[PDB]
Amino acid sequence: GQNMRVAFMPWNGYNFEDSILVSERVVQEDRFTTIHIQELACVSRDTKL
Amino acid sequence: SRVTTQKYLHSPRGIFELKYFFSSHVNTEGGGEASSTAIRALVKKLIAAENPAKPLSDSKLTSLLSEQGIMVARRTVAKYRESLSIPPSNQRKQLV
Amino acid sequence: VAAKDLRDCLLIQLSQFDKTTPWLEEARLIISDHLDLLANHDFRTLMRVTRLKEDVLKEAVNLIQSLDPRPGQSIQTGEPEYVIPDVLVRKHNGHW
DNA sequence: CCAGAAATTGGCACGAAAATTGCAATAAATACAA
DNA sequence: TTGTATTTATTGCAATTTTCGTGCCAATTTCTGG
Repeated sequence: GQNMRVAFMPWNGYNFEDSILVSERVVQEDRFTTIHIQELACVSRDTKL
Repeated sequence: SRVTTQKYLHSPRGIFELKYFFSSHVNTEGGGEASSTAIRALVKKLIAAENPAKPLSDSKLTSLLSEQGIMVARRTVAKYRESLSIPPSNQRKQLV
Repeated sequence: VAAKDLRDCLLIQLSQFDKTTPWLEEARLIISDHLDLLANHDFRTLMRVTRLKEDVLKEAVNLIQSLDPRPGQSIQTGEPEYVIPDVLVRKHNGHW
């Protein structure tokens, strides 16, 4: 994971019932950006014609 | 004749009918025979590599074939071209 | 779609173009009046009847050929049909 | 540019050659009873 | 030991029809030189 500076306090109901409030700098610094790779296939077969 | 009827052969090239391998022939130069399938393939290749401004007529195709040894008549070349579903020379030219 | 023939389909497709198209009128004239001799690849009697030039007739022909001949093939539905071969020929350790 | 020719194309024909299709009740090897 | 009934093995000929390449020639298509 990543090391995050965290404070334990209620903030206007945005951490109500396990919700998490995240700063914009975390998104700006690409700290939780992930790469996902997908594969697609095309098969050429032999027909009668 | 009976065995080779409607039975298909699978080869790395494709699927054939086991009667696709029986064909007529024309005389070549010096001695031998040339199959009609080979001549059809040669005609298709020569037509596919022509000048779009002036297409090859049947006389020119016959002259080109009669350099490799094949002795095929003009009418036979026309028949092969018709069997290949290729329009005549005047219907293959383009304005380019 | 739902066109009676090729001329009707081409005219329908050409009637949706804006008037700003450089060669719309010449292509419309060719499609409406002289299409049989365009199929015949005349390209010379077409010049006489339409009274155009090579650099304009070629553009009109290219505009016509930029149209879609089969409108209903946008939605393709079906499946290719295969056969089960009766005999298999392959290459093993340098022989057939 | 206008005839007239020269070229191109495809229908029909010909004799050979190739391919297709209809046959309908047999001959020998072998185990076996006299 | 031998004539006899049973079980295999038989997958080709001979017609008839189709297809072959290539020539003849009328009807179109392009070319040329005056």
